Amino acid sequence: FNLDTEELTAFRVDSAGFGDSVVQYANSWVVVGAPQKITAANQTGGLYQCGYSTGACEPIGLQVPPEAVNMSLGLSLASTTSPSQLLACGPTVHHECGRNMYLTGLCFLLGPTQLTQRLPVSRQECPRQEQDIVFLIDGSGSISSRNFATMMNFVRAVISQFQRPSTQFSLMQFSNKFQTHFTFEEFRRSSNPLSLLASVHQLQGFTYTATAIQNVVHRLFHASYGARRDAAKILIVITDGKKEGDSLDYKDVIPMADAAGIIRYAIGVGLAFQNRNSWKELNDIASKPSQEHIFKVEDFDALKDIQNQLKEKIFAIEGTETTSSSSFELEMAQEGFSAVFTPDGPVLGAVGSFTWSGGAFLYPPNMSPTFINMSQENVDMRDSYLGYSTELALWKGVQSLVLGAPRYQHTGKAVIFTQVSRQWRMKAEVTGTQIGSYFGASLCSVDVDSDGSTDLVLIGAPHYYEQTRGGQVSVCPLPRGWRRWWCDAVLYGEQGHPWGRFGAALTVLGDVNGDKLTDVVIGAPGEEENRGAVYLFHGVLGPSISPSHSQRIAGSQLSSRLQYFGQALSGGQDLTQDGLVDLAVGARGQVLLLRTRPVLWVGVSMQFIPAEIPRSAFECREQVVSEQTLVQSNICLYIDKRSKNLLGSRDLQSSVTLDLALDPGRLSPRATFQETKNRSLSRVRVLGLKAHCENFNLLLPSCVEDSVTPITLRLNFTLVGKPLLAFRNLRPMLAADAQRYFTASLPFEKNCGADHICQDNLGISFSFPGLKSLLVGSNLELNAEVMVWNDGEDSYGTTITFSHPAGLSYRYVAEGQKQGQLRSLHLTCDSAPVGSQGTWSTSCRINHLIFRGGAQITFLATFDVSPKAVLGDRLLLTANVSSENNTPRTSKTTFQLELPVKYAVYTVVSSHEQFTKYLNFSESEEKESHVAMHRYQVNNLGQRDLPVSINFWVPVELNQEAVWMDVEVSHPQNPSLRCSSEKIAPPASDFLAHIQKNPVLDCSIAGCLRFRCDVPSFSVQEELDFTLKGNLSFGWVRQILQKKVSVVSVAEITFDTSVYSQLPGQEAFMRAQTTTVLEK
Amino acid sequence: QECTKFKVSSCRECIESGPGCTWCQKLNFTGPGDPDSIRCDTRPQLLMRGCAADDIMDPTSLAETQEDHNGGQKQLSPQKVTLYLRPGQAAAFNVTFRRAKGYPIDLYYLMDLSYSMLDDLRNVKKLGGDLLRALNEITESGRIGFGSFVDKTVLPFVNTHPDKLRNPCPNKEKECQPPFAFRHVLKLTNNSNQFQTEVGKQLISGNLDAPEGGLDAMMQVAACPEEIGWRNVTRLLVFATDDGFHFAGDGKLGAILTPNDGRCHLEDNLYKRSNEFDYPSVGQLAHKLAENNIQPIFAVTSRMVKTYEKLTEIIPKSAVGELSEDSSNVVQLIKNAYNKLSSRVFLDHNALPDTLKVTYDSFCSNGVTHRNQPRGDCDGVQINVPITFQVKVTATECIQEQSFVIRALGFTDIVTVQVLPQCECRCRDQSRDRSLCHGKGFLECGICRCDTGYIGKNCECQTQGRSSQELEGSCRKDNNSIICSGLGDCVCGQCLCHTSDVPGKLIYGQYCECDTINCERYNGQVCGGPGRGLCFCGKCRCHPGFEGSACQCERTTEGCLNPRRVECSGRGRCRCNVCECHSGYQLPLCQECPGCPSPCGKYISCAECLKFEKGPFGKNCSAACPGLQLSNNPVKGRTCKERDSEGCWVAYTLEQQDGMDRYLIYVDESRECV
Ligand SMILES: *[C@@H]1O[C@H](CO)[C@@H](O[C@@H]2O[C@H](CO)[C@@H](O[C@@H]3O[C@H](CO[C@H]4O[C@H](CO[C@H]5O[C@H](CO)[C@@H](O)[C@H](O)[C@@H]5O[C@H]5O[C@H](CO)[C@@H](O)[C@H](O)[C@@H]5O)[C@@H](O)[C@H](O[C@H]5O[C@H](CO)[C@@H](O)[C@H](O)[C@@H]5O)[C@@H]4O)[C@@H](O)[C@H](O[C@H]4O[C@H](CO)[C@@H](O)[C@H](O)[C@@H]4O[C@H]4O[C@H](CO[C@H]5O[C@H](CO)[C@@H](O)[C@H](O)[C@@H]5O)[C@@H](O)[C@H](O)[C@@H]4O)[C@@H]3O)[C@H](O)[C@H]2NC(C)=O)[C@H](O)[C@H]1NC(C)=O
Ligand SMILES: *[C@@H]1O[C@H](CO)[C@@H](O[C@@H]2O[C@H](CO)[C@@H](O[C@@H]3O[C@H](CO[C@H]4O[C@H](CO[C@H]5O[C@H](CO)[C@@H](O)[C@H](O)[C@@H]5O)[C@@H](O)[C@H](O)[C@@H]4O)[C@@H](O)[C@H](O)[C@@H]3O)[C@H](O)[C@H]2NC(C)=O)[C@H](O)[C@H]1NC(C)=O
Ligand SMILES: *[C@@H]1O[C@H](CO)[C@@H](O[C@@H]2O[C@H](CO)[C@@H](O[C@@H]3O[C@H](CO)[C@@H](O)[C@H](O)[C@@H]3O)[C@H](O)[C@H]2NC(C)=O)[C@H](O)[C@H]1NC(C)=O
Ligand SMILES: *[C@@H]1O[C@H](CO)[C@@H](O)[C@H](O)[C@H]1NC(C)=O
Ligand SMILES: *[C@@H]1O[C@H](CO)[C@@H](O)[C@H](O)[C@H]1NC(C)=O
Ligand SMILES: *[C@@H]1O[C@H](CO)[C@@H](O)[C@H](O)[C@H]1NC(C)=O
Ligand SMILES: *[C@@H]1O[C@H](CO)[C@@H](O)[C@H](O)[C@H]1NC(C)=O
Ligand SMILES: *[C@@H]1O[C@H](CO)[C@@H](O)[C@H](O)[C@H]1NC(C)=O
Ligand SMILES: [Ca+2]
Ligand SMILES: [Ca+2]
Ligand SMILES: [Ca+2]
Ligand SMILES: [Ca+2]
Ligand SMILES: [Mg+2]
Repeated sequence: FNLDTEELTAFRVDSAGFGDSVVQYANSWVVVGAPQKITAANQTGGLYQCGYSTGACEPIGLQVPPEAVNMSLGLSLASTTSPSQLLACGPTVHHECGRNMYLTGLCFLLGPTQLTQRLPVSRQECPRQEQDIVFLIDGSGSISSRNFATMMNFVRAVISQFQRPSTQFSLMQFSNKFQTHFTFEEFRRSSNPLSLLASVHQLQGFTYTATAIQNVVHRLFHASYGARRDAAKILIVITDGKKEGDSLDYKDVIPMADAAGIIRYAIGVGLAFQNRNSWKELNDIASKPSQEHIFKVEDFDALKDIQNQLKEKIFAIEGTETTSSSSFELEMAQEGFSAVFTPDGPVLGAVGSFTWSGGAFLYPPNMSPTFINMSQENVDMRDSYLGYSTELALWKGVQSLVLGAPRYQHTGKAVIFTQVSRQWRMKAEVTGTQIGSYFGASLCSVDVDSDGSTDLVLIGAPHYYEQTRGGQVSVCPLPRGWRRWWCDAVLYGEQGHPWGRFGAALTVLGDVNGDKLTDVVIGAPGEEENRGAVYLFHGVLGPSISPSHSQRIAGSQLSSRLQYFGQALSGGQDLTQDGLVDLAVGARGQVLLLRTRPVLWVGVSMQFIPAEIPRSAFECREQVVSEQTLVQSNICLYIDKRSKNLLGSRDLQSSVTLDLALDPGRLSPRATFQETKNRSLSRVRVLGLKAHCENFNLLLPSCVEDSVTPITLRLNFTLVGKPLLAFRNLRPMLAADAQRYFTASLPFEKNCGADHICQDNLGISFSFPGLKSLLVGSNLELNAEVMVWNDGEDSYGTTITFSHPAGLSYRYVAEGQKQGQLRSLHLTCDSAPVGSQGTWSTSCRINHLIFRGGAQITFLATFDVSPKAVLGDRLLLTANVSSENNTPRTSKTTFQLELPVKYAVYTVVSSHEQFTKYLNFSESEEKESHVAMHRYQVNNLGQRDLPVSINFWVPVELNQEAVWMDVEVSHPQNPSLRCSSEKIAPPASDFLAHIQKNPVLDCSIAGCLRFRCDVPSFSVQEELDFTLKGNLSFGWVRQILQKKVSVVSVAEITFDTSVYSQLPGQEAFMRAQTTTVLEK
Repeated sequence: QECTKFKVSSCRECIESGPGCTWCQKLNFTGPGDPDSIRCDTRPQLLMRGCAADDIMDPTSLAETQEDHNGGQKQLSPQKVTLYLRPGQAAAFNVTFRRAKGYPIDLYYLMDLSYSMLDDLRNVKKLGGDLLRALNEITESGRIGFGSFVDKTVLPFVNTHPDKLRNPCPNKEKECQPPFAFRHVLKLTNNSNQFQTEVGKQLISGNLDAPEGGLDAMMQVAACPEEIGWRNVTRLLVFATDDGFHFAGDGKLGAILTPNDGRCHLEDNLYKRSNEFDYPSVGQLAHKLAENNIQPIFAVTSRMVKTYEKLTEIIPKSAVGELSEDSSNVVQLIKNAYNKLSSRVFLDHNALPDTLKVTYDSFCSNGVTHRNQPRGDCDGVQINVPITFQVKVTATECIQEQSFVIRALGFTDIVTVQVLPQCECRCRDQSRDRSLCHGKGFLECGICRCDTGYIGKNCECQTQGRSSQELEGSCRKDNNSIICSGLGDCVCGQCLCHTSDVPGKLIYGQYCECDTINCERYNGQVCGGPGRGLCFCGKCRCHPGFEGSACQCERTTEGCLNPRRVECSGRGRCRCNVCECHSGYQLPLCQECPGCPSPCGKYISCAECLKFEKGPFGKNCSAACPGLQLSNNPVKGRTCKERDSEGCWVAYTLEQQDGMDRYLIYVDESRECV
């Protein structure tokens, strides 16, 4: 609520795209991208460096490399703090590979203590394509040697167009024999390959075309002859006539050429190929489609005409086996599309990589970059954009990357990766819901309590469609442990804006009001015809975020010239150097700084001298208003408990205006102020840290109609400390969720009788109906049934107060629908921290009613128990009862009740999949024993670092025969070698019959080994892996006279059940089971 | 039935206290010790107390059906409904829909013209005869238009190097044209010769980024009746492709952030500005096609159908069908489109302001018992078959007069509905009897209404004056209560509750016993805040769409339901847009129990049952594996691998869907033995 829309700074700069992206840099500058600015010939992208003191912006003088062409820099921005670093990107770097154009990505990495780096260091080299091409030469005698020479010069003609080393050739001549004139290996090594074409002479002879082809496929395209492993394989056959005398059919040989993946081109020379049958033979020589692969040549003259276009045809190379698809890799990743620093090093977003599946690059400190993405196993990730959005999640130590995929199956998805061993893997994933919702468009990690660890991540979807409002943000708790990631809460914008783009931009503004909880900003630049608006949200206690905004600043409210306000957000830094965080917001043509205002927390102390109005004063003496009685009100104001953001000057002095009001909102003001004739008094006083306390004198008349309703004094107050000494600082303000109206009661003494003394006697006593043990986090409400009774005076303003520790406090409950003899009663309560170390007092007035001196009343009081309430192992709460007439005596009515306290945990253990199920043997080798392994998997899913003890049961001896043998517990990772073993004699039973029905061997019949491995501190989210290993003997099976026996071990998690109790229901999950099968 | 008093100083304020609150006007019904509030109660209570029935004012909500003249059709009625709507009292009227009359029809074909569509292009070039032949079996004189799409022409969507921009199709060919977003092939017309003249005429083209920029097309389609023209009559579109589609947020890849204008910026019948605007959002066109009343048909490859299937819930007026790589059934497809497109009847409404709510019953003529859903929706409704949409209108406030339209989706028929508030009941006035209230006020339906300085059942007293002790035996609830309960300086046997000038603090009641604050709190607000509900005398009365002791929850269950539309898988149940998932099944929708003993080992027999037809469950199969369906294709779930009846490692994927012990299996046809 404290974002200041009055005293802002606005940087409007007419460079194309100025403000489409912006980040806070180095606690000094707001750095603005302008992706479409024309800085030079065919160069786009402009960067600006604005400062608050100046109020104007300067362009950043980068030496920008020519190899990258219209990157459009500024489109992507990022910044960090460890030392100050700016990372700028234009990920539309145009890159020409002759005929084709690509978008590689180039980022700059700047710093005030360093010189500018460039990521990736290498400029992206063109793909190239390794091709291996064999010419097959008909050398038969039907070809004139003047024609043969024309054809061979056509061969050098063609080879001259194929630049090696991407292209290699090999040559064979054929007829009635076959002549390898050079291998691929030889073509590569020569400094003038063409010289080998010269050293060749015609064979003459018959025509064995098919044999020559079979000869090529199994020889020239083998790696022994220099053929390259992964290379496009092409065979060019040139001939002047049919195969004739060929002992092999094309039908016989062709399959190996296709089986290996070799393109078959046919060049037929002469009118011998004009007719039906010769066309069909060319078809068998060439590959289908036969038009693409056959070319009819008139003499040996037209040969040179097709040359260039046959060139063109072979250059048109592509995979054809799976419908000539458009399957890519790292050509158009647009690396650096989404940028996000980490402690390991920068991370750049790969989007179009691997046919727009995506990923991202980590750049460790001055060493080999690594590429995060899902494996090629996950087919469905094509065309997703995984890496469009990238953000860092950080728990106590290990880093994690979240990446957003606008298009995952047209809906959206975001995926958490972490590091298994040294290798990145998917930790967990979560999807969008509405198709075209564009889930994953935005990413922001939120540390709600500022413990240094990301508590949850916000995920945008700014074109989400509902009839009235456009966008949303998913509030997703971090899973920890390899478990399903889920999302808790959906946010929305002020509706009436179906395409407002809510969830476009995000940013953590930090702690803004002083409450130790995090506040975040959300962009909706499409609202109000794309005028734009910004939302401010507060982080709830615990891991979640408020279902409602606490401030919505539409740029339309800010200015008549604002479009796309909130397109970009970067919050978190003291750019103005005035002590508080600032918010940087981009809009179409300008970037704005918004400031938080200080949020002061005022303490209010109210008391009267004396406690009550004695009849001595209230009584009449026949003269109206004679000898008015003097009573003092003493109020203290202090400003404390939430200084937090501030200290010293400005935290101190702050002037405040006071308004006192005697008997307010009533017709008959029964007191007045001595300082001024009137029920009301106002004055201007000075607060600093320790309170300001003041006596105010009340004149109450002699004759006063109402001596029952206590006289009430109320406190309206407002800050008027306009000139505070430092920073020319903003208007300090008061928490708008806090209260500004405060009351105090001046009761009267009451006539219990003209000849009666008045002693009030009240007693109180409460219980907790139905309650068994108390479990923090399972039991969230505490239901107190308070009985209170009157054995004395009639009680006016009956007031019950409770003593309870900070972790719980009273929640008003309503009951209704005729039900019960129960608490239908109206009343008023107040909780307030009191004392030295951690307790509170909740104080409750029965109003409307006079608690009569012989009746009792029982009523209900419910206390919300924080699931993270720190109570100790015992909870004690107390109860005081009194009237408005203030307990004039000694022994206290206090009733108190103290309980044992248990805390919730969530522990699970499971059978692992890597177990030797079904061992075997058969008739013969019973003496043989075989290595058997069972494995169990345990995980602390709860909230508390509790110690545990892991227990295992393993059949070792059945009726004297070894079953398992030499079992040990292997605990590899975190090898606290403590395990303990105890042999256990088995429940004496009729084991033939017992195994007969349900042939399973477990500890019910088997002498067992029990393993106890004590975990001294099974901290949350920790995983442990335990394995049971030992040779399973076969010899005992004959004892039981069955063929199909199985063998089972059990695991059970134990802990101190007096201190901790596992969450209800989900309690079976700490006892698990794994089975191996024996078969004769 | 039910009446809780808010401040009751007149007939109107009695009415604003709720639907069941009625007001007795009988003079001196007020007992000398029974003050004015008692006149506001349920009608049975006022009658039991002796109030004449004709003196009980009870404005009731009603609907007035003013049907629009004569001539035309008997398809949608009534055409004008005027509402006299009382807060909290539902005004329900009945809408009859009986489409029988056929109407003309315009069909506009949208052609993916990429390298993958040549086998479709040659075929559809020659079909214009069959198309008119099939249309005119049902409608009279159908019409045919044509446009085509590839993608945005800038990198990264199609290659922009001059040689490739020249021949974008594979180098293997000419007979291709430079890449384009949306080209316009002239107008819908009455000639399949004209169809041939211009449709056979133009060339196929090509793309780089696999998804199709066809949403730029449909936005330009719905924006250029000046350049295309549609008849108001049925307006159909056929989106046809082998590929997927681009949408909003993708244009950032080409450094073009500005979202779609929606304005025809057309030059020479081609989308020229397309590289300067992002793709429209999915909902952006669901809305724009609804504005101009267009039903898209999705003529896509079998491998895109599931994703186009999902587009019928964002735009209800659309149809989805699978068809061949040939386009060899686009006739049968469009026959099926119209058949089940016209089999749906949808009834929705204009933008209701927050003050109002409209809900629907929907009686399907084929026996579907259905009531209480915020959508008029029935299926399979034939020809000339009347169905029923009961329109229930309920308002919160004493609203301003206001008009809105309820419309059938797919048509330009309009039912104009007008809303009048029913707040001020009818009474006499200050011209009748200025003697009672002593000339310091006037009279309305019984009780005197007093001037600003006067009070009392007959305005006799004045605000600057006394009280009375024996009257203060009535000016308090009972012997053991406080006079006015505190919070009131008592006058003349009635209480005058105090002023607390703080937000939303009123003290009210016959004895100032109630307030607008001291109710249950949700989020950090009184009754969850003013949006979610209101606070009256210790209890929350929640607004439409909310319920709970503090308006804690939303009436909506859509939050507990999965895409299959079942609450909390089949493993939990629904409480406030939240599932409570039994055992280890996890949030949100209770699908997955990432922790349960994975059930592979007990489905050995079942897997080899169903693929390999062997194992112990031969002849036993179906009954012995009842929760399991077998899938032709790989499934998503749990990897299993284990030894069958003979010792072969059968590998299969086991995917639990909605229910207890209910699965899909993909079995690898390969065994693995030794
Ligand atoms: C997330 O990111 C990951 C990783 O970044 C992506 O996963 C990767 O996908 C890429 C897909 O393109 C893969 O790149 C291809 O790699 C081929 C060779 O792969 C590389 O690795 C070689 C060895 O790796 C395997 O083996 C090691 C052990 O040695 C093992 O540790 C690995 O895990 C890996 O294991 C494989 O096998 C197992 C089981 O078999 C399987 O589970 C795995 O998934 C793996 O498949 C290594 O030797 C290579 O290095 C050299 O070789 C290159 C050859 O071109 C050379 O250029 C390099 O300079 C280097 O010297 C290589 O690093 C490679 O063949 C592919 O090449 C095709 O595509 C390129 C373009 O990328 C084209 O230009 C080529 O022309 C070629 O296409 C042509 O040929 C094919 C057919 O290939 C011939 O063989 C047939 C017989 O098999 C013949 O009949 C036929 O006629 C052909 O002659 C045609 O189909 C084409 O149409 C065309 O004609 C390509 O570069 C990469 O390996 C893989 N990574 C891993 C770990 O698997 C994910 O995709 C990404 N996520 C998403 C969602 O996208
Ligand atoms: C990187 O950033 C640079 C910034 O400088 C970009 O440079 C701009 O690039 C564009 C091209 O993408 C230039 O576009 C221009 O084309 C304008 C009109 O286009 C129309 O005219 C063409 C004309 O060609 C035919 O007609 C003439 C008639 O004289 C004949 O000579 C020709 O042979 C053709 O028959 C048509 O072909 C076309 O279809 C359109 O109708 C024109 O106004 C411009 O002068 C220029 O030609 C733009 O001007 C460039 N600006 C600058 C300052 O360089 C560059 O594009 C970016 N990178 C990439 C890869 O594009
Ligand atoms: C139980 O209820 C009783 C009755 O209201 C509470 O007693 C009150 O306790 C407060 C302190 O919380 C006393 O205020 C004190 O005033 C003296 C005046 O000199 C001052 O020196 C102290 O520092 C303190 O401010 C108050 O006088 C006292 N009133 C009565 C009638 O006993 C009691 O506090 C409740 N229980 C607990 C645990 O506080
Ligand atoms: C620079 O821009 C011109 C167009 O003005 C373009 O022809 C040229 O290819 C661009 N860059 C290079 C490296 O040639
Ligand atoms: C012994 O175990 C092997 C696997 O290691 C299994 O294939 C075989 O079936 C077992 N023996 C017999 C006789 O089945
Ligand atoms: C234990 O088992 C392993 C492998 O199963 C085998 O090599 C070894 O000989 C066995 N030892 C005994 C004592 O049975
Ligand atoms: C048809 O509807 C259009 C709006 O798309 C409108 O311009 C036209 O007036 C309507 N037809 C007639 C005959 O008025
Ligand atoms: C068929 O299944 C039943 C239990 O479902 C089992 O008792 C019976 O043995 C099975 N039959 C065969 C031939 O395996
Ligand atoms: Ca935290
Ligand atoms: Ca805060
Ligand atoms: Ca600042
Ligand atoms: Ca096709
Ligand atoms: Mg020859």
